[PDB]
Amino acid sequence: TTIVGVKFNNGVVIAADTRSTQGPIVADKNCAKLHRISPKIWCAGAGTAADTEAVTQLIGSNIELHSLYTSREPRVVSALQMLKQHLFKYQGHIGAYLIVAGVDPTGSHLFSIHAHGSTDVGYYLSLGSGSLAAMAVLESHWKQDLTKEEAIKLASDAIQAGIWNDLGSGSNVDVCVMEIGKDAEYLRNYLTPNVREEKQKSYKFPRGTTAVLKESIVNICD
Amino acid sequence: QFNPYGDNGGTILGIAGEDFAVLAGDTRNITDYSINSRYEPKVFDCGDNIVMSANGFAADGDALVKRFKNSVKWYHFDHNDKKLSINSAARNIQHLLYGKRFFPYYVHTIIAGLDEDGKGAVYSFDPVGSYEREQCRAGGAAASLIMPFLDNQVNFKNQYEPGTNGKVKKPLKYLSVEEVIKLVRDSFTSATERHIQVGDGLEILIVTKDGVRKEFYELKRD
Amino acid sequence: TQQPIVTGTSVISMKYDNGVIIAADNLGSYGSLLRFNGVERLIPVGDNTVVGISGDISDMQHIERLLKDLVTENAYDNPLADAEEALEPSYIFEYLATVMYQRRSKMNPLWNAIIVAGVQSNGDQFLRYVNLLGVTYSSPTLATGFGAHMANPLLRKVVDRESDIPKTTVQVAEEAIVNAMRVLYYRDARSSRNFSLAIIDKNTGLTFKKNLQVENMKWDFAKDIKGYGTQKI
Amino acid sequence: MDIILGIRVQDSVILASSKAVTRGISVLKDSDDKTRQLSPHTLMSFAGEAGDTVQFAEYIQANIQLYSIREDYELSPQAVSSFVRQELAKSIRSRRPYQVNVLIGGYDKKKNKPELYQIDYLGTKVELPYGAHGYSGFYTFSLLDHHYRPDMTTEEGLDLLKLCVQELEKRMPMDFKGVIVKIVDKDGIRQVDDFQAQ
Amino acid sequence: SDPSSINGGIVVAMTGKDCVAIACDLRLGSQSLGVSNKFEKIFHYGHVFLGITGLATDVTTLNEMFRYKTNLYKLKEERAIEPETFTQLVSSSLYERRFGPYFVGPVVAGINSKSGKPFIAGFDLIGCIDEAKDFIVSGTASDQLFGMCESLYEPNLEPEDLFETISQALLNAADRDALSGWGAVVYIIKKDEVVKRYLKMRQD
Amino acid sequence: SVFSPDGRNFQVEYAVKAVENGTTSIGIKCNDGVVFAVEKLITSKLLVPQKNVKIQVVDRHIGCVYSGLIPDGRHLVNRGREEAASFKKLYKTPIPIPAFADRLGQYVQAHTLYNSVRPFGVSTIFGGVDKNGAHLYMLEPSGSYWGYKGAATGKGRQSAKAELEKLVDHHPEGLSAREAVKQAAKIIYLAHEDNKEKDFELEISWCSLSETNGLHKFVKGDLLQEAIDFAQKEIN
Amino acid sequence: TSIMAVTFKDGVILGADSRTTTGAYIANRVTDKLTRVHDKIWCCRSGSAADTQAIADIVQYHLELYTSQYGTPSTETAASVFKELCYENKDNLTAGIIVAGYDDKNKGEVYTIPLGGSVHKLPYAIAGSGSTFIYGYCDKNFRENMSKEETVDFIKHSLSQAIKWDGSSGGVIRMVVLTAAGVERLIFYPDEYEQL
Amino acid sequence: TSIMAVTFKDGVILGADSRTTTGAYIANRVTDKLTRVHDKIWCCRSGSAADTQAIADIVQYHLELYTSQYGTPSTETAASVFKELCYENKDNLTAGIIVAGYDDKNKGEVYTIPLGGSVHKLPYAIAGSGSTFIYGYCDKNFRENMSKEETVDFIKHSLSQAIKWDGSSGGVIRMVVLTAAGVERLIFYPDEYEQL
Amino acid sequence: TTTLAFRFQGGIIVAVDSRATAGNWVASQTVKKVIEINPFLLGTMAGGAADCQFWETWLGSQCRLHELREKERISVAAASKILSNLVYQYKGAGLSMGTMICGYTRKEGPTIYYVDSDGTRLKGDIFCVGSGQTFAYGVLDSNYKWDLSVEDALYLGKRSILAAAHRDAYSGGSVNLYHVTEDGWIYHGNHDVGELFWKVKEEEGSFNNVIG
Ligand SMILES: Cc1ccc(CNC(=O)[C@H](CCc2ccccc2)NC(=O)[C@H](Cc2nc(C(C)(C)C)no2)NC(=O)c2cc(C)on2)cc1
Ligand SMILES: [Mg+2]
Ligand SMILES: [Mg+2]
Repeated sequence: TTIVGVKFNNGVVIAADTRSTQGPIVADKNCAKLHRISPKIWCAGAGTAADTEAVTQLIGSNIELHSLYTSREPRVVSALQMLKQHLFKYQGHIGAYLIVAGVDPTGSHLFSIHAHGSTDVGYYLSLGSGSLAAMAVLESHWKQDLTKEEAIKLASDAIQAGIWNDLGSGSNVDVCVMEIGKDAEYLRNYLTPNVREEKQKSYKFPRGTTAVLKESIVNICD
Repeated sequence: QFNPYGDNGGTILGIAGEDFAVLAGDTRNITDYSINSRYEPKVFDCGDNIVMSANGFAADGDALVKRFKNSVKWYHFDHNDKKLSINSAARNIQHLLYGKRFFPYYVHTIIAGLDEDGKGAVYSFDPVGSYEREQCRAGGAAASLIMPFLDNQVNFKNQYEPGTNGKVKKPLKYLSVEEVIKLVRDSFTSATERHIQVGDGLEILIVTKDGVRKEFYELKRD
Repeated sequence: TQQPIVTGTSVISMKYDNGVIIAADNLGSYGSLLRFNGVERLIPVGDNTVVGISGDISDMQHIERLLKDLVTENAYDNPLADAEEALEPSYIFEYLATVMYQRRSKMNPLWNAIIVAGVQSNGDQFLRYVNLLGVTYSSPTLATGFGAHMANPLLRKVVDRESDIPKTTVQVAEEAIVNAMRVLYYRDARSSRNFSLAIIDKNTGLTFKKNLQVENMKWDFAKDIKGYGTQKI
Repeated sequence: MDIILGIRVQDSVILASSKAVTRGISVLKDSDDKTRQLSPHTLMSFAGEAGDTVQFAEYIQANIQLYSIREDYELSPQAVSSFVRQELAKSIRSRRPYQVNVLIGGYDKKKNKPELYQIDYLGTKVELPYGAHGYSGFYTFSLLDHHYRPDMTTEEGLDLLKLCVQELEKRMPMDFKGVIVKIVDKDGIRQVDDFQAQ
Repeated sequence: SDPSSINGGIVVAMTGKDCVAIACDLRLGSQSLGVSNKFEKIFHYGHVFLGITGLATDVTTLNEMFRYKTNLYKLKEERAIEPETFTQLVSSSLYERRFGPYFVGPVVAGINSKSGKPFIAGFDLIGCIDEAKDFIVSGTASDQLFGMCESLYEPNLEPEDLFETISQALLNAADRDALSGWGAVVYIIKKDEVVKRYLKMRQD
Repeated sequence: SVFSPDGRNFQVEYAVKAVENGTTSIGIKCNDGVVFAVEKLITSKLLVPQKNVKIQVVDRHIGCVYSGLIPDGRHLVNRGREEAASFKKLYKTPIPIPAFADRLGQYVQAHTLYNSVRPFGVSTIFGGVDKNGAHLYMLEPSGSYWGYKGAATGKGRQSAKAELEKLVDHHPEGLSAREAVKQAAKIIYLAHEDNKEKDFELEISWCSLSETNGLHKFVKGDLLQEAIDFAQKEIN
Repeated sequence: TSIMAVTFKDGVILGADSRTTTGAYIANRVTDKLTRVHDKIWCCRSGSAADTQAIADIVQYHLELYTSQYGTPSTETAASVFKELCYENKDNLTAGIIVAGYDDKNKGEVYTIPLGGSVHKLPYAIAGSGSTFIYGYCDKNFRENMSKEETVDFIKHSLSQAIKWDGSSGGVIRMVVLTAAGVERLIFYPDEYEQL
Repeated sequence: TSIMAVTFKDGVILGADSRTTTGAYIANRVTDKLTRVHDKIWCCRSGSAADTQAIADIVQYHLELYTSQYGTPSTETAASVFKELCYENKDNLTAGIIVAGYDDKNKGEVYTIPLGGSVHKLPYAIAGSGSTFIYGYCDKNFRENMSKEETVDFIKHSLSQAIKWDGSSGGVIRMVVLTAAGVERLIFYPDEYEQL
Repeated sequence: TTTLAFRFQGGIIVAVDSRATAGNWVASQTVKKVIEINPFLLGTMAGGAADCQFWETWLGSQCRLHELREKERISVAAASKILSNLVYQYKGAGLSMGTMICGYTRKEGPTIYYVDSDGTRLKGDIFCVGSGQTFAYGVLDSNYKWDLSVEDALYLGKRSILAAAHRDAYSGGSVNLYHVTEDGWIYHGNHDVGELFWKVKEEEGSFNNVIG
């Protein structure tokens, strides 16, 4: 997994690769790692995948109820505080590592959260096994006052460093752009540079190839 | 890791006569190779003509004696000032110890008094409540040095009438209090010569129908 | 179940004809780092009791709080709080002993060794020890830590048994204690030059001395010592 | 390892269970019944950890008898075995699991089929023509794979077991002191109390 | 002795043109000892199919739990649970036992009765959803299953062809695993009809 | 938990009657402390003099005296003491007097909220010196409290209040602790006018920055006699 | 981590580096270890980032509740709240906190709460892995009643030595000035302090 | 143990404290830690006393032999013999040695041989448990080409700080001055250096 | 410890040793390992001295309570099952006991149950329990006939304990003998091994492994 976040002058962008693994095996060649906490607060996770998922949904749920109760747009610092308090309570056993990013009525926000419940704020961040390959690109290219286009390019390049150079990462690049102006735009499979090449042969079997012992029709209804 | 137990040495001895009992102990209290005190008593009058010692881990010993003294006090309250008989005390001490079967008092406990018939009585308990009435008993660091002497000199074991060839055991007799004190003082001078945790002083408590009398003797301070 | 972190070293004490002396250095070690140098480990309770404490300093500070409000509590609805119903050394000790033993029995010790030094209102000297296991004992002299191994032998040369106590004057006893504190500074790697000493006298009451120093030290012989065996220069 | 065997023939179910109780270096008993009647047409056999074994069987027995008396009706073998399975599957995740393996042999009167259920301490249930728990299975499964026929009579089933026991006496390390044999058919439960020297 | 290995077994599910397939082996073992030849690992709750590998006691328990929940779902919602929604029920049910999980690898297969589109999904033992549309594998021969599938599979297969592919994938993976085999059943699933075939395979 | 139709709480109102029925007690603020005083009815010649102490200390710096049901008063002080301990434990510093007032406030007030609890039948006069001055407070059975220059409660409250009002008007510059002690003795003597079927013992306590270092102490011996004498003087 | 707090003539200054590491990897090079728990009460954090952040959040809350009810808290009171949390939960915390606050009555104050949960009031204090390398330097150079610019220099010099020798320390030097005049943030960069 | 060696204008000085401990017990308060392996080649030892004495004894043997055959060995040669012994037996040695010497050609030289058995040529070197506290002070106060009296001052000050903070260090400060003039033994008692 | 109980023609024989140890330390030679529960019920003790003494003394309390509740002596089956159920509650906490509950009732006749801290409960004719059990079994099993005269069964039990006292380091002291009939238990005395060995050797001509 490679996840990055990059703040630009009018907002924040998050990107992630689309490979999920089970030890050395690739389970899903195009999973979605970018989660929604609320319409304009988005999340990217690494570590235990069920943990990042569940924790994202629990806090997304509570954030919605909070939003309705207060008649206000949800704030990123609220997702942050709720996430870190939950994670801390569990002393690291919920192995969720997240880059949380969003826009709210106070502006644009970028944080990271570790499984034990510690948070950090930054202009650019990365997590997951591709973390170091991505950081190397970010430390080489990040500058202050990036435009929207530049931030997407930078975030996408950093995910690429992960795809190519980290074995835990591969396939495609998902992006989400959150600007202070409009709606959050989710660019699923923003890049697809890893298309499986055409197979050398079809492995379609002639019918009757498999031997059958018995056969019956199965009933659904009642 | 915290070890809740310690070992403060010491050595206790109980002998029962026809119409008296003695419970003796040394006054030395130790930790590893240090002397904490040369005079810290560990044989106590508990009221109702019962003396008690709980040798081993002194913290546990003190808690137990405290609890038994209290048990005697409430016996008086709950049961119209009735005298607590030695067998009844013994059974009560079993329950005190067994209440801590899964976090025991590390003590060898001995009690002495007179039974309902006015006979000398000695009972002894293992760390978890197992008990038995006996004629005599040594406890603590040097019990293994002393018990065999008492078997020999108090119960006349392995002794035979000269000239019977080994066919007729020396008959078992009751000892006088003078005779018993001679044995106690000798047991303790022996134990002091050979066990590093025994020394400094010997405090003997004697129980008769006239109450509880106390004697003290200097022991070797090395 | 825990481990001491910031620590204090030995506390030493003995009783003389009219009272009791207790002393402890002003250091709080952090393993081998001699970290904090302004630490009072003698705690006066009223003016007839000093509680000397070694071991974990966080736990020492908790015991302080416990003693202070033990004095508060004793004053509640107590018109004789500064007279016949004043706190006694024996009361203060029995309270601490109880706490210590309950804490070890819950497998959560106060990581300390404590000496309670004072004078009872009937005039009797009080000197008693309790520690993290709830083990208690009394003796004409008492000392914790390295004090147990080095100070006790020195102080017992002044008071060997009970009968030596009427023969021992405050001057003699304060001398023995101040000397043992020098020895402890010579051989205890966790000791400090600065210490505090308190006397509880049945006539004079509580004298509390701060900022004492180990003085008159022998080091001059050092210069002649070279090498570790064969070396001559 | 105690021996717990079950064979389902055409009209009945037969259970054979080892008679030995061994603690340490001693055989304490050579005539143990490792069986509890659950209802007039349902029988359970058990092996495993020392005390757990009887405490569980008798708790299962109490529950089934209760149900019978409450409903004036006998539960089916399929139902009883589901009760037992769920009980074990609960136990496996509790503070101290029951370490007991069972065979449930019953005759379903509604269906008129005999039934054999094998359940281990984890709560793994399966219906089988023949079954076993412990090491003994390592010999009997293959033996029965060869000699068993689905339409055997009760007298034929008893000859199949005789092979099984004789094989276990040739090759098992420990003296299990022979087996008690019991049959569950349409007429209920009876004991072939003469299997040893026969 | 690792719970996911005590009993053995495999499940695979594939999507084709207007159809889905779900297949499993029949082995129930206790380590080396083969114990049962008839232990099916695929269940259905309406038109929705669930395959479960792993500790066989948890397999049974989960079936009995999803039958319970989908029965109560049906009574309150007055319609049968759908594949997408069942998936979410599976996922959150497993995550509920986060610190004492069921040792299982469940697989969901079925066709949406309203949109008509084929649906498959898998999960790890704490309910993380694997959302592949091509194929999903699970059990002690997963590695082997992954290799068979990635090689054999192609999109838009016809029911009759899909049968062949999923069967070959399962059979050949089963035979390179010590703990799987002993029989196999394949369900071919269309919006209107479901055929269940038992396969002839090596009995070793 | 019952409002009467006029918006009052009739159970609190009856509690007040019980207070009005009690011995009279007062507090006077001075320029660097507070003095407290109470009337102790001598039921019998058999009462041991100086031995049935009504005034109670909270922590080391807070005085409490009350009129009404004496057990109700003691319950309140016990709670005040825990509330003091709890504050010191957490925040180190001893509890400021306004803070201690709200602690009793809320607790007393809580006993007016539920139908299964009765309100307290005492009014309590309490105070002391904290980090920024002396503070005097009186708390009624409803949980209502305010700060006071002078305060009185009990059977002779009206006559005592009038005397207090006179002092406030004739000492805008402030009174001294030493003086307030004598004045409190006078006021209790004047207040005994409305309860004179029994003989009485006087009890006074004070907390002064310069006379006690800001700790609560009882007035005994020499100073207590000087106060009795001064009060005996302005009645003959 | 290298953290310090120094009392001086006009108040107190808190200083820290900006490096957080997991193992040998610098997870964050621009961390802010200077933590506001009240207007003029700040702290420095060392040990577990999770434990120290959780703790500072609870104390911030406790002091906000305090203010509403009792007015502004003293620095001692703030230290006491840290101690209660750190001592009462010592089996499960790895927290080393330095508390420093300005007050009108008591002026500048510094409290240190090391691992056990004990409290120490000090003229200045140092902590974090990087502090071992500056004990000698700091003890030789600290004087009471220094001027503002002198204390900035003392912290600047001390921390640059700590940064130079500790791998866990590094980055920029952040300071927070706490006096009657208000609250001031100072930052110092490698090019500035490496020269010293 | 606190030990150091400093090169200056005229030669090199070696300094050490005199404390040896087993646990918290001071086995020896007046140890001589400065060890001669040739007229004007000396070393400071840290780590296992057994290991470093046995090593020193072997090096002195090799340099006596060297001198009979080939004349006076350079400080570099001394250092190499130490390294050889320390590197080749790294599995059964806990030895930290500082080598210091003076000849007429290369003047004053210092080599440090830490736990691995690597060699490092340095203008000055510190070692021992107490050295950790003076890294910042030393880096800040060292200059090249210092006079004799200035160098004795630097070592005296440094080792007092190290002694102040490290409980394993203490006692007297010993020094050895190595120049063309010859060899000078120095001692400084606690009453002098504490007052600094 | 060695304890045994066997059923026969004339009732039940119960015999036990009287030694307590801690490691290799012989703690006592005069311990009572049989508990008299009522005139028709006996319990024997092997394993942890406290565990056995405590819970069997308790067993007596629970049996007396049954008498008052149901106006009837408790059955051996139900007395054993109280002990057995209690001990099962504690399984895993490390209790150590192996015991026999022996007695007569009109409904059951003479009965023996073996109960241990694993929760095992067995009805049977012959049990030996303790570190010395195998030594006892060997003598007992090879001389046991159902038809033994009371006199001979008494001796057999006694002799089997002697056997185990001799060979087992953790057995010895004396033998305590009981006989249980319809009329209840009868105590057949204490027998010091010190004396008994020599007497038996000379009179039986056995123990030829032994010098002198
Ligand atoms: C009434 C009665 C007495 C004696 C027996 C025979 N058992 C025994 O003699 C057993 C054998 C060892 C054992 C085996 C299995 C589990 C635990 C212990 N011994 C026992 O229980 C001893 C008795 C004893 N201990 C001691 C001293 C004071 C430790 C020297 N003196 O006598 N206590 C223990 O082993 C014991 C140890 C602790 C801790 O708590 N109890 C049976 C029945
Ligand atoms: Mg095979
Ligand atoms: Mg030192």
